[PDB]
Order: sequence, then C-alpha cells, then structure tokens
Amino acid sequence: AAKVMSLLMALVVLLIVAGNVLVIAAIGSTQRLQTLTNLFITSLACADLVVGLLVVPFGATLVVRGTWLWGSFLCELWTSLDVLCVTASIETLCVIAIDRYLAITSPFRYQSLMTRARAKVIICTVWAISALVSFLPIMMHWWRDEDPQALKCYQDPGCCDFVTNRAYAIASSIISFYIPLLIMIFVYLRVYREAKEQIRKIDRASKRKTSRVMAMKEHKALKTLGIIMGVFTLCWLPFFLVNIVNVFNRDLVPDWLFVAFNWLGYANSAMNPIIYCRSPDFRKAFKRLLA
Amino acid sequence: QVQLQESGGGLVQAGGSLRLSCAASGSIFALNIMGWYRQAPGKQRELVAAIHSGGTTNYANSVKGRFTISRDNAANTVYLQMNSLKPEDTAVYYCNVKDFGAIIYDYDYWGQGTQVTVSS
Amino acid sequence: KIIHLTDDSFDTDVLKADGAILVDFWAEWSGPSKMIAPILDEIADEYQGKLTVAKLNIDQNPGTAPKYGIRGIPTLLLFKNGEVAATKVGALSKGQLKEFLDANLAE
Ligand SMILES: CCCCCCCCCC(=O)N(CCO)C[C@@H](O)[C@@H](O)[C@@H](O)[C@@H](O)CO
Ligand SMILES: CCCCCCCCCC(=O)N(CCO)C[C@@H](O)[C@@H](O)[C@@H](O)[C@@H](O)CO
Ligand SMILES: O=C(NCCNC[C@H](O)COc1ccc(O)cc1)N1CCOCC1
Ligand code: NA
Repeated sequence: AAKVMSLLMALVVLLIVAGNVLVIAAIGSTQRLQTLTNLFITSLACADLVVGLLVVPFGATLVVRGTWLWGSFLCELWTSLDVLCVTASIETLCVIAIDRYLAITSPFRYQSLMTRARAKVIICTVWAISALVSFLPIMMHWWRDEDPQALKCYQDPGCCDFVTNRAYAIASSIISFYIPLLIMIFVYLRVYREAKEQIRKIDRASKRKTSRVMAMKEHKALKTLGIIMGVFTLCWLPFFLVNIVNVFNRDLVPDWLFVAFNWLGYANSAMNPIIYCRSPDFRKAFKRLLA
Repeated sequence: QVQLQESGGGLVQAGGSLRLSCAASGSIFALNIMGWYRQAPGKQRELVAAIHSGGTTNYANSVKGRFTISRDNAANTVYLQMNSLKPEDTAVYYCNVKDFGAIIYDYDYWGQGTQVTVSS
Repeated sequence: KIIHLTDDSFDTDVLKADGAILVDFWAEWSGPSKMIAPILDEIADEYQGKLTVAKLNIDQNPGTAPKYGIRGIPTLLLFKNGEVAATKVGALSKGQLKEFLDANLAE
C-alpha cells in the first residue's frame, strides 16, 4: 500500500507540472491564444505550477519520511507558499466564472467594461489577497494556536503539522474557499437560468407550434458546467469542511483522512489544465508544442 | 452539422435598400451571437452588426442609423435590413454565429459569403 | 498452518520468527473472538509464504496480553521482525481482513 501511495504522489507532481507548463507555453507562444479569458487562465496556471514545483514535493517527503527535515523557518515558508497558491488558484477560478458569465450573457457590455488593464488589476488583487491571507498571518505568527499540544509542534522543528487558532481557520477558509464557492455557484446558476429562460422565449415565439428539447449543444453545456463545479467541489470541499471541523471538536476526524483530503485538493491543480484549456486553438497549440 | 445559408444580396442603386438573411440550421446553444461581417476588396474583414440571443445589439459606426439587425424569435435566422446604401458598402458579406455551448471558449461558424454591390 | 501459542513459546514463535506473523488474541468466552476463527483458517492457506497465522488463548495464557496493552478482543497484531507493524480490533469479514493484510504486507 505505502509503496503504491508514494508512486501515486510522483505522477501528481508530473501531471501538474507537465499540464500547467504546457498551458503557459501555449499562451505565451501563440498570438491567437492571448485573449482576455486566457489572461486569467495564465494566473491560474502559474498558481497550479508553483503548487507542482515547490508545494507538493516538500509535502510528499513529509508523508514518506514521517517528519519535517528542513527546519522551522522553511516549514513556515512552505506553508505560506502552499496557502498562497491554493488561495490564488481558487479565487482565480471564481474570476473565470464571472468573466465567462459576462462574456456569454452580456457580451457587448463585457467588451467595453472588461479591458486588459482592468483584468491586470483583478489578477493583482487576487495575488495580493492570497499573500495577505497566507504570508502575513503565518510568518508573523497570527495563525498560532494557544493550546499546549499545538505549542509542542511549533517548537519541534521535525513537526510541521497544519494547526491553527479558531479565527484564522474560519477567516482563511471563507476568503480562500467558501466565498469563491458561493460566487461560482451563483454565477453559473445564472448561466443555467439565462439559458432556460431563452428556451422558454423560443417556445413562446412559435405560437404553440413547437416545444424545444435539449439538443446536443445543451447536454454538452450542462455536462461541462457539471465538471467545472463537480471537480472543484470534490477536490477541495472535503478538506475545507474538515479544516473548520478541526477548530471545534478536533478528535472527530482522524489525521490520516485530513491529510488525504489535502492531497485531493492538490490533484485539482492537475485537473484545471484539462478542464479550462479544451479550445480548438489550445489543441492546435499543444500539438505544435509537442513537435 | 451546423450550416449557415445566406440570401438577399445582389446589385442595387445608391440610396436603395437590401435585406440580408442568414438561416442557421443544426444544433446551436441557446446563448449565442449571430452577426454580419463584411470584406471590401483589398481590405480586412470588419464587423457590420451583431445581435445576442438575449436581444442586445452592436453596430459599426459606418452603418449606424442606416442598417438594422434583428432575428427570428422562433428559429436561428438573422436579418440585416440595409437602407440608404452607398458605394462604400460594397463588399462580400459573411454571416457568423458565435456559439457559447462550451462555456470557457466560444465556437465560430462562418457562411460562404454573399456579394453586395452598390453602384452610383 | 496455524501455530497455537503459549506464554513461554511467544518469544520463539513470534519475536524471533522469520517473516510476518499475524497473532490473534482470543478467548473461549468471547463470541466476537469466535466469529473470526474460521476466517483466520482460510487466511492461513490463502496467504501461505506471505504470512504466518498464530493464535493465543487469553484464558490459558494471561501473561502475554498485558505486555501489548490489549483492551478488547479479538485484537489482531501483525508482527514484523519482532515489532508490531499494525493493529486491528474487533471482528471482521473475509474481505475486510484481506484489505488490512494486503495493504500492510506489500509494505
Ligand atoms: C464578503 C467579504 C467579507 C469577509 C469578512 C467576513 C467573513 C470573515 C470575518 C470573520 O472573521 N468571521 C465571520 C466568519 O464566520 C468570524 C471569525 O473571525 C470568528 O470566528 C472569530 O473572530 C471569533 O472566534 C473570535 O471570538
Ligand atoms: C487588495 C485587497 C486587500 C484586502 C486585504 C485584507 C485581507 C482580509 C483580512 C484578513 O487577512 N483576515 C481576516 C481578518 O480577521 C484573515 C487573517 O488575517 C486574520 O483572520 C487572522 O490574522 C486572525 O484570525 C488571527 O488570529
Ligand atoms: O500538511 C500538509 N500541508 C500543509 C499545508 N496544506 C494546506 C492546504 O494545501 C491548503 O489549505 C489552505 C489554503 C488556504 C487557506 O486560506 C486555508 C487553508 N500536507 C499533509 C501531508 O502531505 C502533504 C501536505
Ligand atoms: Na515545527
């Protein structure tokens, strides 16, 4: 089992780095792909790339070795980098949802409103919020719990467990995950509503001659909308649910499961290249980049 | 397969009017933009007019107040009522459908084109 | 294929013994301790070469169970080169016990 568990972690790093490098390459190398949406995809790909290169590898060792081997400063910095990139990843998914929603439902209002320079500011905000949720509280010890058992892991340089006070785990989880989740639900539900209402008008227009049914395009749109919310929620909801549970009755969920749920969230960073870069232009770019 | 069928073009006198019409057959996602582009000889393809499924519109400045884009409430058909034509409006006019069915990216369909020649 | 352990033979049969030893701490009085008895018999044959099943009656031999801190029964302690590698407590079906062994044996 533990032989297979380490081999699994290896490809998680490979899939993330391979995938996200390939996206960033495709966008930077192809003039056609340098659209406004793909500016946000670039932000996402960078965050997931740093997760693959630095965050997940150091995490892999901690599971295999059973202990932190790089000392207390690098435990903090690795944890800060982890939180930052997960926050920037999830908050960027939320921005993409909004971007696509406006691009689909109000395409003309969107073109004048969403400039490239306004997009650059949105991207910078996401990374600034990510930094202030992660580096500022973790390096300055605001995240620290008072409990004696927690204080034993903070002093031990071999221990790098992710233990926090109440306020931080609530505020950090809401800003990094739950607000982004709700916005994404709200936004994508309005895409479904706008589509459903549009079919109702087409049925009304016919003067009782036809009733529209879900064609090939509508089933694909609904399946695509399912993958987006489904994979995002499956990968991160369990971890972030348990992260709040730990703040109250900490003995309820075992440590091995909470760790396993964290690996599921890291796997999201491998999924995003596959979910968000399926366009014809991306497929042409990927073939060209692989000779 | 999706196909765009263009009609209503041809020769016409300056100050006259045409009514282009593009009937899109096949599965199109309910959220989309049907539009008209044009390519005058030895120039680049420009937008003329576009109408979103919702109802909002977008016109180029050269044709504002003269042209009018509308669409069939029932089927996927888009009309361009061109009034007060000038010799500058002479071009191959292309129908275009931007389909939003993939959510993350838009898929494009182009018609073959239809000639519109405006003489003085 | 099952070794039937005593207090005295425990050092030679389990601690000094080569390979993996699966020790069952059972008692004649416990109903849960009996439910796994016919399952362990099938495990002894199906995991020949990979494991050695062993059994120790707590009524007969009360000295060994205190040393490893056995509260409830049945308790299955998997032994690897004189050390306890993993633990499972309470009764199981054939499939539940196989996943415990399959995961723990193939390192
Ligand atoms: C819309 C953007 C606004 C973001 C701000 C609202 C959510 C986060 C604010 C917040 O911190 N809390 C509300 C979230 O529940 C509560 C926690 O701070 C609270 O648990 C601790 O402060 C106490 O335990 C201390 O006694
Ligand atoms: C460009 C936009 C700039 C906005 C920057 C503000 C970020 C949101 C505020 C914030 O950082 N937090 C909520 C404030 O409570 C999270 C933590 O900083 C804080 O909750 C923890 O430090 C305490 O829980 C520790 O006891
Ligand atoms: O303990 C960690 N890793 C610590 C850091 N992991 C944190 C999660 O990725 C992300 O959480 C948050 C992100 C943003 C937040 O606002 C709050 C939590 N591991 C378990 C062992 O295997 C390696 C990973
Ligand atoms: Na520590």
